[PDB]
Order: sequence, then C-alpha cells, then structure tokens
Amino acid sequence: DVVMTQSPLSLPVTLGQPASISCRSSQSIVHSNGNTYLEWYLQKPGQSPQLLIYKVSNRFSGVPDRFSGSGSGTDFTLKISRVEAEDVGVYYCFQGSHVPLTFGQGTKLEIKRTVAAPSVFIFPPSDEQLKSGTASVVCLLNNFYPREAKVQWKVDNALQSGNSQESVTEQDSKDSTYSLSSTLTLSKADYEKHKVYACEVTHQGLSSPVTKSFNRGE
Amino acid sequence: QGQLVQSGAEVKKPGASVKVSCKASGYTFTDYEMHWVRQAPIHGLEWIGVIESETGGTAYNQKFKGRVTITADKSTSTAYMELSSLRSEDTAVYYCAREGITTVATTYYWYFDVWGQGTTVTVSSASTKGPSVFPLAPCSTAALGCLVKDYFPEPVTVSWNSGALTSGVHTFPAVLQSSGLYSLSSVVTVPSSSLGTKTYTCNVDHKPSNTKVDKRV
Amino acid sequence: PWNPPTFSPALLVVTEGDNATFTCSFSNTSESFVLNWYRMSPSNQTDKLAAFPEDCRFRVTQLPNGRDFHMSVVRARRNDSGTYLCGAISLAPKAQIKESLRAELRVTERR
Ligand SMILES: *[C@@H]1O[C@H](CO[C@@H]2O[C@@H](C)[C@@H](O)[C@@H](O)[C@@H]2O)[C@@H](O[C@@H]2O[C@H](CO)[C@@H](O)[C@H](O)[C@H]2NC(C)=O)[C@H](O)[C@H]1NC(C)=O
Ligand SMILES: *[C@@H]1O[C@H](CO[C@@H]2O[C@@H](C)[C@@H](O)[C@@H](O)[C@@H]2O)[C@@H](O[C@@H]2O[C@H](CO)[C@@H](O)[C@H](O)[C@H]2NC(C)=O)[C@H](O)[C@H]1NC(C)=O
Ligand SMILES: *[C@@H]1O[C@H](CO)[C@@H](O)[C@H](O)[C@H]1NC(C)=O
Repeated sequence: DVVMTQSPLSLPVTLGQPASISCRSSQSIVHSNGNTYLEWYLQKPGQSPQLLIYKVSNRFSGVPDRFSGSGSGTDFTLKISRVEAEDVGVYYCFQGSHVPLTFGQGTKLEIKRTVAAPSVFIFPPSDEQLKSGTASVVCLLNNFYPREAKVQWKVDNALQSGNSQESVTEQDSKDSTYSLSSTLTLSKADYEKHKVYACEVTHQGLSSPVTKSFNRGE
Repeated sequence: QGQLVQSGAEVKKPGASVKVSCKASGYTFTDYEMHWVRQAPIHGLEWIGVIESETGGTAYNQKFKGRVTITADKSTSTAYMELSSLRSEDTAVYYCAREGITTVATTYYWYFDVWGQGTTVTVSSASTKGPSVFPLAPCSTAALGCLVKDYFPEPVTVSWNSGALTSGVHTFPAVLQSSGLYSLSSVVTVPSSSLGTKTYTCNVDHKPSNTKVDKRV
Repeated sequence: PWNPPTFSPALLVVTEGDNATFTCSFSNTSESFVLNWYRMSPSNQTDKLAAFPEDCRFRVTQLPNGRDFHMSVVRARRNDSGTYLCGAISLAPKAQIKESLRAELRVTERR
C-alpha cells in the first residue's frame, strides 16, 4: 500500500504569516491514465473533511486564493500564503491513483498566540463521592498557551504515577487558549491515609512551577 | 453538490454487527459512486470501500474485505455499510462520500467533494449506565465544576443554570477509564464576590440511560 | 474515452438456431472492475443481458488471458437481431464508465 506521510504533525502559525505542509508518498502515485490524483482535505473542528486541492495543484471551487498546491514525484506541498483564523483544523493529503486509497496521518494547524500562563485550581473529593468508596482530586489549568504543560501530583510530597488521567480542550475560537483538567483517581482507603494533596504545574508562561494544595479535612 | 445524511450513533458489543446508511439528495444518484471512510485516533482516515449504484459493483480495502458489505438502493438514493465481527478497535466515526463517475460526457478529476456528517460507532463490552454527578468546589475569581463519572456510552450534555450561564464554561472531552466507563469534568469561572449571591447548578443529561440530574454546587 | 473496451465483430450475421459469439476485449489497469453486456432497446434504452463477474441464453466467458471475453447468445432467435455493446465499469482507483462501439447482430431465416 502507498503510505502517505505528512510533515509536520503540529503547525502553530501567527495570524497573517505563511504556512507550509509537506506530504511524501512511499512510492509514485501516477495513475495509469497519466494523472496524479493527489488531494488535500481540511477538517475544521467539529465538521466533516472538505476538499481543498485536487490533482496536485488545482484549487477546488469556493476555496480562497491563499491556498495552493504543488509537487512532483513523491514530494508534494500545501502552501497557505496568509493564515487566517478560519484555516485551523487538521489537514490531510490523499492519493487516489492506487488501491487501496490512502490518506496521510494529518497535520493540525493551530493559531500561534502570545504566551499565556495558566490559572490553576484544585478541588478536593466530595462528601457524596467519598460515601461511594472512591476519591477523585481535580487540578484545573485554565486558559493557557502554548498547549504543552506538565502536571504532577504529589500526595504527602510523594510523586504519583499511573493514577491520573487528563484531558485538554480544543483551542478556543475567541482567545486561542487551551484548558486542561488533571484527575487523580484514588481509593477512599488510600485517600484517608494521607493528608496533603498537591498538583505542580510547569509551563512556558510560569517563570517557576506553581503548586495548589489542600489538607484532607481542613 | 447536494447532501448526504447518515444514520444516528450506534453502540454494539464486541463481535456483533452494525449497519449504517447514507441518504443522498440534491444530485443525481447514479452519476456518482459512494465510498465509505473510517476515522479513529489509532488509525487516522482510512478507506473502507466503494459501490457503484447502477451495477451493484463493489471494491473493498483488503483490510476489511470479508467482513464489510456495501449496498446501494438507487430507487431511494440510499447507500449502506454493514460491518460484521466488530472489535473494540472498530470504534470510530464512519463517513460516506461521493465520487463523480468519469464518463464520455463528464470528467471528474477529484474524489470527495461532498461528505456525510459522520456516524459514531462504539464497540464495547460495557453496559448502559447513567452518570454519577459530584460537585467540584474549593476547600477575586473562583472556579466551580461538576465531575460526571462512570457513564456509558457517550454522550452526555452539561449545562449551567439551565443554559443561562455560558460565559467561562469549559466542558472537557470524556476519557475512557480502565472500567470501560467514561468520566468527564465541566468547570466554570465566576467572580469570588458571587459565591454567596448566586446559585450554580449543573444540568447533566444522559439520553441513552434516560438520566437527568440537576446538581447544585 | 480512456482505455475503452472493444466489441467485435462490428457486424455479425448468423442463421436462426445457431450460436452467435461476440468478442469484447478489455485490458484492465487495476482490477476493481465489472464488465456488462448490453442490448440497446427502442431509441437508446439499455438492457443488461449479463455481467462479469457473476436469462441463461446469454453467456459471458472469461478467456485464459486477462483481456478477452466471449459473449454468446445460445440458439439465436429472429428477434435477437439488434444492437449490442459491452461496457467496462472501473470502481477504483478513480470511478469511470467506458463503453465499446456498438455492434450489430443479424439473425436470418433458416431454410
Ligand atoms: C451452442 O451453445 C450451447 C451451450 O454452450 C455454452 O455456450 C457456448 C457458447 C460455449 O461457451 C459452451 O462451452 C457452453 O457450454 C451448446 O450446447 C451444448 O451441446 C452439447 C451437445 O453435445 C452438450 O454436450 C453440452 O452439454 C451443451 N452445453 C451445455 C452448457 O450443456 C450447443 O452445442 C451450441 N451449438 C452449437 C451447434 O455449437
Ligand atoms: C486485470 O484483471 C484480471 C482479472 O481479474 C479478475 O477479474 C476481475 C473482474 C476482478 O474480479 C479481479 O478481482 C479478478 O482477479 C487480473 O488477473 C488476476 O489478477 C490477480 C491480481 O491480484 C491475480 O491474483 C489473479 O491470478 C489474476 N487472474 C487472472 C485470471 O488473470 C489482472 O491482474 C488485472 N490486471 C491489472 C494490470 O490490474
Ligand atoms: C422473441 O421471440 C421469442 C419467441 O418465443 C419470445 O421469447 C418473445 O416473443 C421474444 N423475446 C424477446 C426477449 O425478444
């Protein structure tokens, strides 16, 4: 099967600047009729993919001027002359010259924004959940940028591992920030044998890591 | 152009089968082929197969050939897609997409100009269970929230003060826990001065289990 | 049209009772395809007679090479006379329908 590889996989770009995505095919994708059915699709957040570029360099109807494609052999490139806000999403290259038809793995285009330090909150386990035998501790990172952030849980200064899941929101359409929720899942047994619970947050917007804590009880 | 509308979400046990439809309108059905495409995080976008409505001819990706059947009813402009012997890894969004048939009267250089809205198929051994809603309160800006825990399947909808409170609300995507159940947190940022003035209530709606919970924080 | 199938002979005449065999040659490029045998009814309405793969008086037979096909009417009748053709339907990669030129079958009276 023809394998389609995209580069890069994450593309943050400032509003108004150019952007470029590379696509490489593991072999030639010339069709037996001589045509090269290389295509570029864009999947805006929460929507279906839509066709951008057909046959290597041809712009589909309704697609703005700033999009353009090019390539030769196994190397193809998608260029955006000026990145606009409505251009965020996942970009896929696609080949239709050989069966099976294959897509690239995707390139997420995000807006590069000025750095924003997160606001950190911590929530203790509730009365009502503790009566259910389980204990959940939530650490919230609100409205930060860039996406890369480290959250480490410490129970009585013991660094936890394996007992925490986390989820991040899509980049906000109005301020271009992310939000993250870390969830320390402990048995109520384990919860009631320790006292202090903290999450340490490392991020480019924080000159030094931030810690939010609470003592079980107080 | 035209339109493609697919059938609703589906949840099935491992080893079962699912059949999803795709209704076309706004264009001539027989002028086009109908493809089926899968999207899952472990898999990316992958092509399943294609049917030509007039002849009933089909072509399948060797990966799915043997456990997928694609059918089309030209009289009702509907294409179908039946996946048998479902595995947990078949959990994905399933799209249908048209492709212009090149003829001596018309030449099509592109593939997928119109797509359906997608159909969610979740394959799991878990059983339908409504969520346990718990408050998230701290021990000049305060944060409050709700922990929506141990529910199946997706989705739930969380609203604050019955839709009145939308500013500063963050509902995070659900994460599949080791128990095969989903967990989700929804938070909101309020001024600290309003902690004793206003009432802040979550509205958790879980249709598959017929569950509505109104939880105040 | 790109890589159409050919349908031969352009004019085939047989005596009523005999078998009539056409040759439709299709050199496929990538084998997700189906071949259909058609007869053109009053003022260009097409009737499907048989299809490869998959009335039993109309037989399609694939020959050893990957190109030639035999389309035979068994015991041709007087009203089998008409216009025939073969169409190739490539499903993937890149959907395309390509027809042959029309051929004529004439069925004459037996003495
Ligand atoms: C006319 O054809 C019939 C049926 O033949 C089929 O189609 C042919 C075009 C060819 O592809 C054959 O291989 C196919 O079988 C013939 O009927 C056969 O008659 C013989 C007589 O002994 C009999 O043994 C066979 O069983 C018959 N065929 C079948 C499928 O049962 C017929 O002989 C042909 N007419 C003449 C005179 O050529
Ligand atoms: C051109 O097509 C032939 C025939 O393919 C068969 O019939 C088609 C209608 C379709 O149903 C195919 O799936 C069938 O295989 C191809 O010949 C076969 O090619 C396959 C390649 O995987 C091979 O395994 C078989 O042994 C071949 N059998 C015969 C009888 O030829 C041929 O490969 C195709 N040519 C090109 C260039 O694609
Ligand atoms: C042709 O004639 C035959 C003779 O019985 C009969 O089937 C019918 O009248 C005609 N059929 C077709 C298909 O033309």
